[PDB]
Amino acid sequence: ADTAYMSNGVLSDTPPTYYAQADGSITTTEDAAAGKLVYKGSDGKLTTD
Amino acid sequence: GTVGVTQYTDKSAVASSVDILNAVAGADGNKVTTSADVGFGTPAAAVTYT
Amino acid sequence: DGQTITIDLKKIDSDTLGLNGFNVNGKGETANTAATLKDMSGFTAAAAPGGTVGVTQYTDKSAVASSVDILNAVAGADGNKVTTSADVGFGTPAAAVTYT
Repeated sequence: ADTAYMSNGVLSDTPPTYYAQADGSITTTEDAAAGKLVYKGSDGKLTTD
Repeated sequence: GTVGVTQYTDKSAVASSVDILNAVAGADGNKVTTSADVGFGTPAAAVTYT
Repeated sequence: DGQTITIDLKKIDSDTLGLNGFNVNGKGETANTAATLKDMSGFTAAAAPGGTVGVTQYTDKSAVASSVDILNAVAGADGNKVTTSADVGFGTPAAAVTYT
């Protein structure tokens, strides 16, 4: 059914969803007030630390 | 509804059968419904074993 | 551990020192820079009339022309039409409006 997706370390029904902001930043949610702006480095996979 | 944001998705993360089995075995107390099992259930007379 | 001395190093080159090509003589044609999206801080518009969510329309307002600018624009072309009232000399009483 294509309803099972690999998360970072768990199985979730949804694929990883990413949003691209107007200012070029990347965040998980539409509102920039939340989101904990996504980061990357030294391991790939765009982990949020 | 904010057009100033654009959604990107990372596909090709399709779950494999081994990954699903590992996930269901990871938690304790889950439910698995399968038919046409080796040994028991080989004739597949019944489907709902759980 | 932790008892160290720090040496500060700065990138020293033509760009950092400034002037990006001194160019004393001039008369030398130079290429432009890229779009530089970060600078476009004008009025944001979420219209996107084409429906593409991957595009965001940015408009740069405060480009309103002055009255003398409008007069220069209308005078530059030959054969325009200007309707006005309250003129100096003729039309000062402004009994009629449409002179053109």
